[PDB]
Amino acid sequence: MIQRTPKIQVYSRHPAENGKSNFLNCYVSGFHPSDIEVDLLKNGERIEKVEHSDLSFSKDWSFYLLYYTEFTPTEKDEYACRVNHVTLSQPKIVKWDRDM
Amino acid sequence: LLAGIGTVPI
Amino acid sequence: GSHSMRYFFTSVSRPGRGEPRFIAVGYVDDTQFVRFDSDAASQRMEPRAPWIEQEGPEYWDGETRKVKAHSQTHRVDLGTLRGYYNQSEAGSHTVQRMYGCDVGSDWRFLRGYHQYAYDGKDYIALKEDLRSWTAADMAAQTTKHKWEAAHVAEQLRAYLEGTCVEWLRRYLENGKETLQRTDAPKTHMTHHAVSDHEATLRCWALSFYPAEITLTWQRDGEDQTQDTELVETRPAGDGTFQKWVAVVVPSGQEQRYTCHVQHEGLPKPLTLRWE
Repeated sequence: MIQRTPKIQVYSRHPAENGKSNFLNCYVSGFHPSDIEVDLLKNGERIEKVEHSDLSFSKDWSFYLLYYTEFTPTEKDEYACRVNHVTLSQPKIVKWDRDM
Repeated sequence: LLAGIGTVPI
Repeated sequence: GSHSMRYFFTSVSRPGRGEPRFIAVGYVDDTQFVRFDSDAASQRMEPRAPWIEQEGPEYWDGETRKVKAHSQTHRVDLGTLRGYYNQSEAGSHTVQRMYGCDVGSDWRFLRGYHQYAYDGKDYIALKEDLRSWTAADMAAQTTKHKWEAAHVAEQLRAYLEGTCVEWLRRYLENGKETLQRTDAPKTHMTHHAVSDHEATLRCWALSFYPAEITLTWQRDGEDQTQDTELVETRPAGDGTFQKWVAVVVPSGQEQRYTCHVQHEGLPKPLTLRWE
Protein backbone atom coordinates (compact mmCIF):
# COMPACT_ATOMS: atom_id res chain seq x y z
CA MET A 1 0.00 0.00 0.00
CA ILE A 2 1.38 3.39 -1.06
CA GLN A 3 1.04 6.06 1.59
CA ARG A 4 1.41 9.77 0.88
CA THR A 5 1.17 12.36 3.65
CA PRO A 6 -1.07 15.41 3.25
CA LYS A 7 0.24 18.90 2.57
CA ILE A 8 -1.81 21.43 4.55
CA GLN A 9 -2.59 25.11 4.00
CA VAL A 10 -4.84 27.18 6.26
CA TYR A 11 -6.05 30.53 4.99
CA SER A 12 -9.03 32.83 4.34
CA ARG A 13 -11.10 33.07 1.12
CA HIS A 14 -10.94 36.87 1.11
CA PRO A 15 -8.48 39.34 2.69
CA ALA A 16 -8.93 39.01 6.44
CA GLU A 17 -10.42 41.97 8.31
CA ASN A 18 -11.97 42.16 11.78
CA GLY A 19 -15.77 42.33 11.80
CA LYS A 20 -16.05 41.36 8.15
CA SER A 21 -17.64 38.00 7.31
CA ASN A 22 -15.28 35.62 5.45
CA PHE A 23 -14.47 31.92 4.98
CA LEU A 24 -11.73 29.99 6.72
CA ASN A 25 -10.17 27.30 4.52
CA CYS A 26 -8.13 24.19 5.10
CA TYR A 27 -6.77 22.80 1.87
CA VAL A 28 -5.34 19.28 2.08
CA SER A 29 -3.54 17.79 -0.88
CA GLY A 30 -1.05 15.23 -2.11
CA PHE A 31 -2.35 12.43 0.09
CA HIS A 32 -3.16 8.75 -0.36
CA PRO A 33 -5.29 6.85 0.70
CA SER A 34 -8.33 9.12 0.59
CA ASP A 35 -9.53 8.62 4.17
CA ILE A 36 -8.67 11.79 6.13
CA GLU A 37 -9.93 13.68 9.18
CA VAL A 38 -9.93 17.48 8.97
CA ASP A 39 -11.25 19.83 11.66
CA LEU A 40 -11.23 23.60 11.77
CA LEU A 41 -10.60 24.93 15.27
CA LYS A 42 -11.65 28.18 16.96
CA ASN A 43 -9.54 28.83 20.08
CA GLY A 44 -8.66 25.11 20.22
CA GLU A 45 -12.30 23.99 19.93
CA ARG A 46 -13.71 22.06 16.98
CA ILE A 47 -16.01 24.09 14.72
CA GLU A 48 -19.28 22.21 13.99
CA LYS A 49 -20.45 23.84 10.76
CA VAL A 50 -17.74 22.68 8.32
CA GLU A 51 -18.27 21.68 4.69
CA HIS A 52 -15.91 20.16 2.18
CA SER A 53 -15.37 19.83 -1.55
CA ASP A 54 -16.03 16.68 -3.55
CA LEU A 55 -13.02 14.37 -3.51
CA SER A 56 -10.81 14.69 -6.56
CA PHE A 57 -7.22 13.93 -7.47
CA SER A 58 -4.19 15.18 -9.35
CA LYS A 59 -2.32 13.58 -12.26
CA ASP A 60 -0.07 11.62 -9.84
CA TRP A 61 -3.27 10.14 -8.30
CA SER A 62 -2.91 12.00 -4.98
CA PHE A 63 -6.09 13.37 -3.46
CA TYR A 64 -7.10 16.89 -2.56
CA LEU A 65 -9.97 18.41 -0.53
CA LEU A 66 -10.99 21.86 0.58
CA TYR A 67 -12.64 22.17 4.03
CA TYR A 68 -14.29 25.48 4.80
CA THR A 69 -16.48 27.41 7.22
CA GLU A 70 -17.96 30.88 7.39
CA PHE A 71 -16.34 33.02 10.08
CA THR A 72 -15.99 36.63 11.13
CA PRO A 73 -12.42 37.37 12.26
CA THR A 74 -11.83 39.31 15.48
CA GLU A 75 -8.66 40.64 17.12
CA LYS A 76 -8.64 37.93 19.81
CA ASP A 77 -9.91 34.72 18.13
CA GLU A 78 -7.27 32.24 16.97
CA TYR A 79 -7.95 29.65 14.26
CA ALA A 80 -6.31 26.41 13.18
CA CYS A 81 -6.75 23.26 11.11
CA ARG A 82 -6.22 19.81 12.65
CA VAL A 83 -5.51 16.95 10.26
CA ASN A 84 -5.22 13.22 10.88
CA HIS A 85 -4.28 10.62 8.28
CA VAL A 86 -2.84 7.07 8.34
CA THR A 87 0.59 8.56 7.51
CA LEU A 88 0.55 10.74 10.65
CA SER A 89 1.55 9.45 14.11
CA GLN A 90 -0.42 12.24 15.79
CA PRO A 91 -2.75 14.97 14.48
CA LYS A 92 -0.97 17.81 12.68
CA ILE A 93 -2.13 21.29 13.69
CA VAL A 94 -1.51 24.26 11.43
CA LYS A 95 -2.36 27.70 12.79
CA TRP A 96 -4.01 30.35 10.66
CA ASP A 97 -1.56 33.19 10.05
CA ARG A 98 -3.42 36.06 8.36
CA ASP A 99 -0.16 36.72 6.46
CA MET A 100 0.09 33.23 4.81
CA LEU B 1 -21.25 14.45 -20.83
CA LEU B 2 -20.06 11.04 -19.59
CA ALA B 3 -18.92 8.28 -21.91
CA GLY B 4 -21.82 5.85 -22.46
CA ILE B 5 -19.55 3.09 -23.79
CA GLY B 6 -15.97 1.96 -23.17
CA THR B 7 -16.35 1.72 -19.37
CA VAL B 8 -16.01 -2.06 -19.06
CA PRO B 9 -14.55 -4.21 -16.21
CA ILE B 10 -10.77 -4.81 -16.06
CA GLY C 1 -7.39 29.87 -25.30
CA SER C 2 -7.18 26.10 -24.76
CA HIS C 3 -9.87 24.22 -22.82
CA SER C 4 -10.50 20.81 -21.30
CA MET C 5 -13.23 18.53 -19.98
CA ARG C 6 -12.27 15.90 -17.41
CA TYR C 7 -14.10 13.37 -15.31
CA PHE C 8 -12.56 11.94 -12.12
CA PHE C 9 -13.84 8.81 -10.43
CA THR C 10 -12.83 7.27 -7.11
CA SER C 11 -14.12 4.06 -5.54
CA VAL C 12 -13.01 2.87 -2.11
CA SER C 13 -13.91 -0.61 -0.85
CA ARG C 14 -15.65 -1.01 2.47
CA PRO C 15 -14.57 -4.27 4.15
CA GLY C 16 -17.20 -5.84 6.35
CA ARG C 17 -20.44 -4.57 4.77
CA GLY C 18 -21.91 -3.20 1.55
CA GLU C 19 -20.69 -1.57 -1.67
CA PRO C 20 -17.72 0.76 -2.16
CA ARG C 21 -17.89 4.52 -1.58
CA PHE C 22 -17.97 6.05 -5.08
CA ILE C 23 -17.41 9.75 -5.89
CA ALA C 24 -17.49 11.15 -9.41
CA VAL C 25 -16.73 14.73 -10.41
CA GLY C 26 -16.78 16.52 -13.75
CA TYR C 27 -14.76 19.61 -14.64
CA VAL C 28 -14.51 22.11 -17.48
CA ASP C 29 -11.06 23.66 -17.16
CA ASP C 30 -10.75 24.49 -13.42
CA THR C 31 -14.52 24.64 -12.80
CA GLN C 32 -16.40 21.69 -11.32
CA PHE C 33 -19.78 21.33 -12.94
CA VAL C 34 -21.26 18.00 -11.82
CA ARG C 35 -20.91 15.44 -9.03
CA PHE C 36 -22.20 12.08 -7.91
CA ASP C 37 -21.58 10.80 -4.39
CA SER C 38 -22.83 7.32 -3.47
CA ASP C 39 -23.25 8.45 0.18
CA ALA C 40 -25.63 11.29 -0.82
CA ALA C 41 -29.38 10.79 -0.49
CA SER C 42 -30.38 11.79 -4.06
CA GLN C 43 -28.61 8.99 -5.93
CA ARG C 44 -28.53 11.40 -8.90
CA MET C 45 -25.86 13.25 -10.82
CA GLU C 46 -26.12 16.76 -9.41
CA PRO C 47 -25.26 20.17 -10.86
CA ARG C 48 -22.34 22.14 -9.43
CA ALA C 49 -22.24 25.13 -11.83
CA PRO C 50 -25.16 27.39 -12.70
CA TRP C 51 -24.64 27.00 -16.49
CA ILE C 52 -25.23 23.22 -16.35
CA GLU C 53 -28.69 23.79 -14.77
CA GLN C 54 -29.79 24.66 -18.36
CA GLU C 55 -29.77 20.94 -19.21
CA GLY C 56 -33.15 19.24 -19.22
CA PRO C 57 -34.37 16.19 -17.28
CA GLU C 58 -33.24 13.82 -20.07
CA TYR C 59 -29.65 14.93 -19.39
CA TRP C 60 -29.88 14.30 -15.64
CA ASP C 61 -31.58 10.93 -16.08
CA GLY C 62 -28.94 9.92 -18.66
CA GLU C 63 -25.96 11.11 -16.61
CA THR C 64 -27.33 9.38 -13.52
CA ARG C 65 -27.74 6.07 -15.42
CA LYS C 66 -24.22 6.29 -16.87
CA VAL C 67 -22.55 7.31 -13.61
CA LYS C 68 -24.24 4.44 -11.71
CA ALA C 69 -22.99 2.06 -14.44
CA HIS C 70 -19.50 3.51 -13.91
CA SER C 71 -19.82 2.78 -10.16
CA GLN C 72 -20.78 -0.87 -10.75
CA THR C 73 -17.79 -1.34 -13.06
CA HIS C 74 -15.49 -0.14 -10.27
CA ARG C 75 -17.24 -2.43 -7.76
CA VAL C 76 -16.48 -5.46 -9.97
CA ASP C 77 -12.91 -4.25 -10.58
CA LEU C 78 -12.18 -3.93 -6.87
CA GLY C 79 -13.10 -7.64 -6.47
CA THR C 80 -11.12 -8.68 -9.57
CA LEU C 81 -8.02 -6.72 -8.48
CA ARG C 82 -8.12 -8.05 -4.90
CA GLY C 83 -7.87 -11.51 -6.47
CA TYR C 84 -5.20 -10.47 -9.01
CA TYR C 85 -2.98 -9.18 -6.19
CA ASN C 86 -3.74 -11.92 -3.60
CA GLN C 87 -5.08 -9.43 -1.06
CA SER C 88 -7.27 -10.21 1.97
CA GLU C 89 -10.89 -9.12 2.50
CA ALA C 90 -9.88 -7.09 5.56
CA GLY C 91 -8.25 -4.09 3.86
CA SER C 92 -9.71 -1.10 2.06
CA HIS C 93 -8.55 -0.60 -1.54
CA THR C 94 -8.99 2.15 -4.11
CA VAL C 95 -9.63 2.42 -7.82
CA GLN C 96 -9.31 5.74 -9.59
CA ARG C 97 -10.17 6.60 -13.20
CA MET C 98 -9.76 9.86 -15.12
CA TYR C 99 -10.77 10.59 -18.66
CA GLY C 100 -11.49 13.50 -20.93
CA CYS C 101 -10.41 15.72 -23.81
CA ASP C 102 -8.39 18.86 -24.55
CA VAL C 103 -9.16 21.34 -27.30
CA GLY C 104 -6.99 24.13 -28.65
CA SER C 105 -7.71 27.83 -29.06
CA ASP C 106 -9.86 26.90 -32.09
CA TRP C 107 -11.94 24.49 -29.95
CA ARG C 108 -10.92 21.50 -32.10
CA PHE C 109 -9.68 18.22 -30.66
CA LEU C 110 -6.09 18.27 -29.38
CA ARG C 111 -5.67 15.30 -27.05
CA GLY C 112 -7.64 12.60 -25.25
CA TYR C 113 -6.91 10.69 -22.04
CA HIS C 114 -8.20 7.62 -20.22
CA GLN C 115 -6.17 6.41 -17.23
CA TYR C 116 -6.79 3.95 -14.43
CA ALA C 117 -5.04 3.32 -11.09
CA TYR C 118 -5.26 0.74 -8.33
CA ASP C 119 -4.17 1.74 -4.84
CA GLY C 120 -2.64 4.99 -6.13
CA LYS C 121 -0.43 3.32 -8.71
CA ASP C 122 -0.71 3.22 -12.49
CA TYR C 123 -2.62 0.23 -13.76
CA ILE C 124 -3.62 0.79 -17.40
CA ALA C 125 -3.80 3.92 -19.57
CA LEU C 126 -4.76 4.75 -23.12
CA LYS C 127 -1.75 5.89 -25.17
CA GLU C 128 -1.73 9.35 -26.86
CA ASP C 129 -2.78 7.87 -30.22
CA LEU C 130 -5.98 6.46 -28.59
CA ARG C 131 -5.26 3.13 -30.29
CA SER C 132 -3.22 1.15 -27.76
CA TRP C 133 -2.65 0.63 -24.06
CA THR C 134 0.11 1.13 -21.50
CA ALA C 135 -0.11 -1.68 -18.90
CA ALA C 136 2.12 -1.28 -15.81
CA ASP C 137 2.33 -4.94 -14.69
CA MET C 138 1.16 -8.46 -15.58
CA ALA C 139 -2.31 -8.01 -14.09
CA ALA C 140 -2.78 -4.92 -16.28
CA GLN C 141 -1.37 -6.90 -19.22
CA THR C 142 -4.23 -9.44 -18.83
CA THR C 143 -6.66 -6.48 -18.84
CA LYS C 144 -4.96 -5.07 -21.96
CA HIS C 145 -5.52 -8.35 -23.79
CA LYS C 146 -9.19 -8.45 -22.66
CA TRP C 147 -9.70 -4.84 -23.77
CA GLU C 148 -7.95 -5.40 -27.11
CA ALA C 149 -10.23 -8.34 -27.95
CA ALA C 150 -13.27 -6.23 -26.94
CA HIS C 151 -12.10 -3.16 -28.94
CA VAL C 152 -12.35 -0.81 -25.95
CA ALA C 153 -9.83 1.67 -27.36
CA GLU C 154 -11.98 2.13 -30.49
CA GLN C 155 -15.04 2.96 -28.34
CA LEU C 156 -13.06 5.43 -26.24
CA ARG C 157 -11.43 7.09 -29.26
CA ALA C 158 -14.90 7.76 -30.72
CA TYR C 159 -16.07 9.40 -27.46
CA LEU C 160 -12.87 11.38 -26.85
CA GLU C 161 -12.55 12.74 -30.42
CA GLY C 162 -16.29 13.27 -30.96
CA THR C 163 -18.81 13.37 -28.11
CA CYS C 164 -16.37 14.77 -25.55
CA VAL C 165 -15.36 17.74 -27.69
CA GLU C 166 -18.93 18.35 -28.93
CA TRP C 167 -20.21 18.61 -25.37
CA LEU C 168 -17.19 20.63 -24.18
CA ARG C 169 -17.99 23.19 -26.92
CA ARG C 170 -21.63 23.23 -25.79
CA TYR C 171 -20.63 23.87 -22.19
CA LEU C 172 -18.18 26.61 -23.23
CA GLU C 173 -21.00 28.42 -25.08
CA ASN C 174 -23.60 27.98 -22.31
CA GLY C 175 -21.17 29.04 -19.56
CA LYS C 176 -19.47 31.74 -21.64
CA GLU C 177 -19.85 34.48 -19.01
CA THR C 178 -17.52 32.62 -16.61
CA LEU C 179 -15.87 29.80 -18.61
CA GLN C 180 -14.55 32.09 -21.35
CA ARG C 181 -13.62 34.86 -18.92
CA THR C 182 -10.11 35.13 -17.53
CA ASP C 183 -9.65 36.73 -14.12
CA ALA C 184 -6.26 38.42 -13.79
CA PRO C 185 -4.46 38.04 -10.47
CA LYS C 186 -4.84 40.80 -7.88
CA THR C 187 -1.28 41.26 -6.62
CA HIS C 188 0.38 42.80 -3.57
CA MET C 189 3.54 42.40 -1.51
CA THR C 190 3.96 42.07 2.25
CA HIS C 191 7.05 42.56 4.41
CA HIS C 192 8.07 40.98 7.70
CA ALA C 193 11.23 41.30 9.79
CA VAL C 194 12.48 38.05 11.34
CA SER C 195 15.38 39.82 13.11
CA ASP C 196 17.37 43.08 12.81
CA HIS C 197 19.27 41.69 9.81
CA GLU C 198 16.80 39.52 7.86
CA ALA C 199 13.46 40.30 6.18
CA THR C 200 10.85 38.28 4.27
CA LEU C 201 9.13 39.71 1.17
CA ARG C 202 5.96 37.85 0.16
CA CYS C 203 4.43 38.36 -3.29
CA TRP C 204 0.72 37.51 -3.42
CA ALA C 205 -1.59 36.64 -6.31
CA LEU C 206 -5.27 36.42 -5.44
CA SER C 207 -8.62 36.02 -7.15
CA PHE C 208 -7.29 34.60 -10.42
CA TYR C 209 -8.76 32.14 -12.96
CA PRO C 210 -7.71 29.81 -14.48
CA ALA C 211 -5.37 28.27 -11.89
CA GLU C 212 -2.23 28.26 -14.09
CA ILE C 213 0.18 30.99 -12.98
CA THR C 214 3.91 31.68 -12.62
CA LEU C 215 5.34 33.80 -9.80
CA THR C 216 9.08 34.39 -9.70
CA TRP C 217 11.57 36.63 -7.90
CA GLN C 218 14.46 38.48 -9.51
CA ARG C 219 17.36 40.22 -7.82
CA ASP C 220 19.00 43.08 -9.69
CA GLY C 221 17.15 41.83 -12.79
CA GLU C 222 18.25 38.18 -12.64
CA ASP C 223 16.31 35.10 -11.47
CA GLN C 224 16.52 34.25 -7.76
CA THR C 225 15.53 30.74 -6.57
CA GLN C 226 17.74 30.44 -3.49
CA ASP C 227 16.15 31.53 -0.22
CA THR C 228 12.67 31.41 -1.79
CA GLU C 229 9.50 29.58 -0.85
CA LEU C 230 6.67 28.93 -3.34
CA VAL C 231 3.32 27.57 -2.03
CA GLU C 232 1.09 25.27 -4.06
CA THR C 233 -1.74 27.06 -5.91
CA ARG C 234 -4.84 26.79 -3.74
CA PRO C 235 -8.55 27.30 -4.23
CA ALA C 236 -10.15 30.38 -2.69
CA GLY C 237 -13.50 28.54 -2.47
CA ASP C 238 -15.35 31.02 -4.76
CA GLY C 239 -14.05 29.49 -7.99
CA THR C 240 -10.82 31.53 -8.06
CA PHE C 241 -7.27 30.64 -6.98
CA GLN C 242 -4.48 32.03 -4.79
CA LYS C 243 -0.69 31.65 -4.69
CA TRP C 244 2.27 33.35 -3.09
CA VAL C 245 6.05 33.29 -3.36
CA ALA C 246 8.45 34.61 -0.71
CA VAL C 247 12.12 35.55 -0.54
CA VAL C 248 14.44 36.12 2.41
CA VAL C 249 16.56 39.26 1.96
CA PRO C 250 19.07 41.28 3.95
CA SER C 251 17.20 44.08 5.74
CA GLY C 252 17.70 47.30 3.78
CA GLN C 253 18.15 45.56 0.43
CA GLU C 254 14.44 45.12 -0.41
CA GLN C 255 14.68 47.42 -3.48
CA ARG C 256 16.93 44.94 -5.33
CA TYR C 257 14.10 42.42 -5.44
CA THR C 258 11.21 42.29 -7.91
CA CYS C 259 8.34 39.82 -8.19
CA HIS C 260 7.16 38.80 -11.67
CA VAL C 261 3.69 37.48 -12.42
CA GLN C 262 2.55 35.69 -15.54
CA HIS C 263 -1.09 34.75 -16.14
CA GLU C 264 -3.43 34.27 -19.14
CA GLY C 265 -5.48 37.23 -17.85
CA LEU C 266 -2.50 39.58 -18.16
CA PRO C 267 -1.55 40.82 -21.68
CA LYS C 268 2.03 41.39 -20.49
CA PRO C 269 3.69 39.97 -17.33
CA LEU C 270 3.39 42.16 -14.20
CA THR C 271 6.25 43.45 -11.93
CA LEU C 272 5.98 44.29 -8.19
CA ARG C 273 8.49 46.04 -5.94
CA TRP C 274 8.54 46.82 -2.21
CA GLU C 275 7.58 50.51 -1.97
